[PDB]
Amino acid sequence: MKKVITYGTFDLLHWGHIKLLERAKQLGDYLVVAISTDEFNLQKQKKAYHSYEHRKLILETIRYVDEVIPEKNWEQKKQDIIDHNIDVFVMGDDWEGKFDFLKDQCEVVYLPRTEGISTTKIKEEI
Amino acid sequence: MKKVITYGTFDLLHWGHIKLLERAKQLGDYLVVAISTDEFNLQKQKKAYHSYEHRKLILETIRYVDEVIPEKNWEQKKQDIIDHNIDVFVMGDDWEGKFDFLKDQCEVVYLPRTEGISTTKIKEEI
Ligand SMILES: Nc1ccn([C@@H]2O[C@H](COP(=O)(O)OP(=O)(O)OP(=O)(O)O)[C@@H](O)[C@H]2O)c(=O)n1
Ligand SMILES: Nc1ccn([C@@H]2O[C@H](COP(=O)(O)OP(=O)(O)OP(=O)(O)O)[C@@H](O)[C@H]2O)c(=O)n1
Repeated sequence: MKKVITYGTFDLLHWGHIKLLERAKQLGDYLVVAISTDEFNLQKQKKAYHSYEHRKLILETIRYVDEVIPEKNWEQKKQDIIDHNIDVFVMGDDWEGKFDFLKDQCEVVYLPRTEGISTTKIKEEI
Repeated sequence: MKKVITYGTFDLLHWGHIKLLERAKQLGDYLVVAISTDEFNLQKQKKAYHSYEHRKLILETIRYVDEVIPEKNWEQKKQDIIDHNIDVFVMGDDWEGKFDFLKDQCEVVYLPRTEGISTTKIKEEI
């Protein structure tokens, strides 16, 4: 079984998020999404409209998502790859090159973001 | 096959929408969701943040949803029930009694809304 992992907040779920999940899932057989907890968001001074419990709840109903785990800090990535036996690590290309140190443990793939949509723009346009 | 139908806008998808979809699906084997088109929304003077195409796209990825059709006007309900061979019609209880005339064609069920969450509150709190 080829396991894939990706990290993010997924606060006001939009089509850009969906396209990412779609493409990440097609890189394996099982997709795990690690999402920022509310404590971690506070550390990043990036408050999410929806709580961790609600963001997880909604993510768990998306066809592409197999499992959702909490992202509590910046450092947990290497152990997650080990703990969950991850074969593919996927991130948006705005992180291009940042996680190349994980390549000795799994395949690292940077997918281009979907243009014209993001959670802050939604908030700014409201 | 017991088919279910429900109508709505499903603009900024939240846990209240998810719980409705979950409960509606458990009333049958197949769930069809009719969502307001942007033209109908203009007619209702209730503009959605996300377009019809993006609202449909996101709804189609929810595990509970089997099919998504366009809701173009207020009068289409009886023909939809005929056209899609609907057995169960589900609406929020805030519509309790408004569609009781469809009872000679199928079962009509009003489910209680989820408290503390709605698309306007999200918009108001942003
Ligand atoms: N238009 C977009 C928006 C997000 N993503 C991807 O979604 C994943 C995580 O989602 P998130 O960061 O929560 O969405 P954003 O809209 O980028 O959130 P924000 O605008 O608040 O930074 C990232 O891999 C990001 O590249 C994407 O591919 N295309
Ligand atoms: N907290 C909520 C919000 C919506 N719904 C149900 O979702 C369906 C349609 O969703 P929608 O009306 O688009 O969501 P709202 O949050 O009610 O959007 P708005 O505040 O603009 O009316 C309705 O049958 C409604 O009862 C619900 O059960 N609980």
